[PDB]
Amino acid sequence: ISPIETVPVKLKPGMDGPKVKQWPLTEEKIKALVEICTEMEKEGKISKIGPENPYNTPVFAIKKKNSTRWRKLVDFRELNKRTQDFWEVQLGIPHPAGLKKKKSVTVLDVGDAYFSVPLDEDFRKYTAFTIPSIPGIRYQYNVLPQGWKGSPAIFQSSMTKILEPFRKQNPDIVIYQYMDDLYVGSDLEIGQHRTKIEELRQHLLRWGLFTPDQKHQKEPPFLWMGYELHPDKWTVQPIVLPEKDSWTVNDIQKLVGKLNWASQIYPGIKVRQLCKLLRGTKALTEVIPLTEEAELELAENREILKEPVHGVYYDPSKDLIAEIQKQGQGQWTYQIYQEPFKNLKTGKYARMRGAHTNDVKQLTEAVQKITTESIVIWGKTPKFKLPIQKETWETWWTEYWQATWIPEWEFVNTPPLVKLWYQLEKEPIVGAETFYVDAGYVTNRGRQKVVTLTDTTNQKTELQAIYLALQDSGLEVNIVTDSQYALGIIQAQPDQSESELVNQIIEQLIKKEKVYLAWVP
Amino acid sequence: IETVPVKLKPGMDGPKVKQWPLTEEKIKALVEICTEMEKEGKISKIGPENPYNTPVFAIKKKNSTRWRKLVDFRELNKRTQDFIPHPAGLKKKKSVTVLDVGDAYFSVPLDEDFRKYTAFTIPSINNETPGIRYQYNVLPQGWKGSPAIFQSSMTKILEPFRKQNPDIVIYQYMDDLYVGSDLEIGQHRTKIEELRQHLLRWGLGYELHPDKWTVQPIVLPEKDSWTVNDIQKLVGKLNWASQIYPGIKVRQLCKLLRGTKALTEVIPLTEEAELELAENREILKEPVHGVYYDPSKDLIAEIQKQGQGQWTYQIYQEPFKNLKTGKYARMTNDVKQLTEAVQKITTESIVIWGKTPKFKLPIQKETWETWWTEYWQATWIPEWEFVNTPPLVKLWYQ
Ligand SMILES: CCN1c2cc([N+](=O)[O-])ccc2N(C)C(=O)c2cccnc21
Repeated sequence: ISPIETVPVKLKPGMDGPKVKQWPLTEEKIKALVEICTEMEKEGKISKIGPENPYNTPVFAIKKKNSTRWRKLVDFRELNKRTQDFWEVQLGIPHPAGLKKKKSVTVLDVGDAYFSVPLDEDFRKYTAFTIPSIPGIRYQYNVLPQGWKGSPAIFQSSMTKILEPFRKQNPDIVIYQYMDDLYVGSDLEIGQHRTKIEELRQHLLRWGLFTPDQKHQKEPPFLWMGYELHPDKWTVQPIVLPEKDSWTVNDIQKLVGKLNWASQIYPGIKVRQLCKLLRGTKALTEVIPLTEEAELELAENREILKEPVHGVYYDPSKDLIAEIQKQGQGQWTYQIYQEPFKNLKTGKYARMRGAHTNDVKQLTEAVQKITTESIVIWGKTPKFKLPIQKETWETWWTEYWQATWIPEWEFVNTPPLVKLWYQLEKEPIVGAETFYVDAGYVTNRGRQKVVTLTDTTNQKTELQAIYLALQDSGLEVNIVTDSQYALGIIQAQPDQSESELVNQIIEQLIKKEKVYLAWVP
Repeated sequence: IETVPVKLKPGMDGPKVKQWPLTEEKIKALVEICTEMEKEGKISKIGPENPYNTPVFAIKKKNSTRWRKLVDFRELNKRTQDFIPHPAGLKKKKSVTVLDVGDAYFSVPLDEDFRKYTAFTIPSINNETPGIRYQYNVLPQGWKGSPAIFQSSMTKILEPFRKQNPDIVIYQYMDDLYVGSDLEIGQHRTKIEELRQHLLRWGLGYELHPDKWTVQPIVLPEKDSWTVNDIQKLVGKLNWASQIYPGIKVRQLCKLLRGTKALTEVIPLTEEAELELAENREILKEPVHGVYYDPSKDLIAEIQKQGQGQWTYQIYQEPFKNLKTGKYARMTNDVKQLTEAVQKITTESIVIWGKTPKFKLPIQKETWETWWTEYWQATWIPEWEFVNTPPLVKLWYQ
């Protein structure tokens, strides 16, 4: 129990409290439960209730994982169902890169402090339970019930209110909340740090929060959500690549996942070949033999993961610099650093938005993802360094129907540079043969070739015709068509696509001296 | 004083909108701003028992080193109960000026039982901090209920002026106050300044010229010699416009297109074709008759990027039945230009029909969501959806 302002809890509209019948238990268990329950009443955590209370919730005895002694548990599922929605917040994890370098960090196990935080007086009645007689004993909660809906949220807020004062008079410290842990950091000298920690430890104790003695406390580096947190550096926890002979489908997936996790700091991590192994997988238990390329990719990845790389923390004093590189068709590696080539984070981008695209547009999209990412982790946009020329950008920019914008960036000469492989003529070509395509074409010079497909779809036919036109024409061609679809696609100046046909057309376009696409009804 | 009771629409519940991430600078502003507001009893911090949420933003004032909080009460407004018509004369006025009277709402308290619905949150960087939660105690700026409730109070404040200067037209829309007149600019600005002092008497920038607003008609290429290609485009453009103006005929022109001629070949127009074109121009010379505004219908707005800082918009309710069409030039980058364009259009829709239009923006969401606040300066936020502009429609405008 703690002297904190109780948070008002209420049931969801028109609902009654839980009236779930306690499901009978063993006498031995009943004995155990009575012992734990009485212990709690003594501590004011729970108090007996009279027959006035009609609400009931199932309780049962379980033994702690690896040990021989009883543990009390209450299935608050139904009450949870009946409990009002709480602002449970976002399920967003704070990426390490946004943390600042601290000369000292200490983590405090704030697990049972939960029970210290009180429960709404008028709500307590709903948390009623009963330990049956082998003169019954009916109880109710006086604090936050473990496993209850509003426990986390209410606890978090209450915690913030308790810390707020301390934070105020100790702005040199940094207390960050996160579940049953309280991460505390500062640039204070070790000795003084231990003191602040004690000042905070007891600051909690004043409000009633039970905390761990510095002696029995966790030491750095902290294994926090896939990461490894040192006060001055971080990285992903020990990622070990299995040295198997036979690789299960499921295995390949697990592998790929791990690999991606590493990509956020380990540059050069590639999974393309591994992904390929999944094509046509009939069972999670099926075994797929690695291709020489996959062997190379796994080996190469394995090597990269053999030298404990470490990400830098954030320094509000230094600017965020983001750099982007084309790793492969559609794959773009990027890394955000503050000090010359010593990143806080790195990553890849492959998000293909649309069935047909071009590097420039894809680069743009990559830039946006990053910009978003930077604002999330650091609340500010990073100055970009891009493998594209202001000219190339401006060209595609001004001519594309969609509005777009790229935050402050500078060109960097680090091939491969992103470019535009072909540009359609703005006006018809004089002296160029004219192709009237609809599957066949007819030209002003009499030339006509018409054939019949076999699998094509209405829209596929239209492009086939333009492809034909391109295929039989000279370096400069005037192509007229009625398909706004094909037209639009080709007008989008795509350099890559999912449809082999489009890519072939793109190839042709790349080889032409001048191409002018025209549309008619 | 007396908190007029306000409820949500039957069955509907408070909003639970996700807060879009914000730049540190923006946050610090919202922190500062909300802080002074808390001190002043305007807003209060809320507990976790309030599961509601509405996004908040920090914009920049027009020519002033100050930020103005902007709460996106859109969803809430759409869930708030229903509750000044519209001076048709306003759109005819020579000069209108917009004032932000939003600050007035802060004198009136919001119905205690409704307050929890105005729950907003100052986001934290990298989800490190739970976030700052607040809820309004007074009538919130941007809420549709605020103007209605403050209507009585407002009207009282508006007549020593309205009846003392019947030559002035004052229309309220959300936190804004449209003041139009026909006094030569010199006098107009003075009358505006005076209204301000008059308002200050009770404890309470943008300038337009609606009379100069004109509808951009569909145009056709006027050229010396016509090529096969030109004629193709002429025909194609006409074929589109024929759906609006059915009196358009292409017949004679298509005749000139008979045969797989070279695209660059110059085709002389037969007199019948010349005349047909002549007629088509005349038909297009004015907006299609019958375009009548319907209050019970949503006002839709589509914009198209014409490049080099040029933009084309059309305000309509029923497809092709455009109530208005206009153009826009830079006054910059696509997003900025877009935001300015959007705002302008909205402002117009307000002056005209007294309503905000729903936009169909030619941009990516993540792009817009990220930069729109960087250039926004209005007190309201129009509804918007993101689409992919068909290459044809662009070629058919300007
Ligand atoms: C005390 C801050 N702390 C830290 C903060 C945090 N957060 O804000 O979400 C999450 C984890 C975390 N941990 C565990 C740290 O060890 C840490 C390391 C360096 C700086 N601040 C660190």
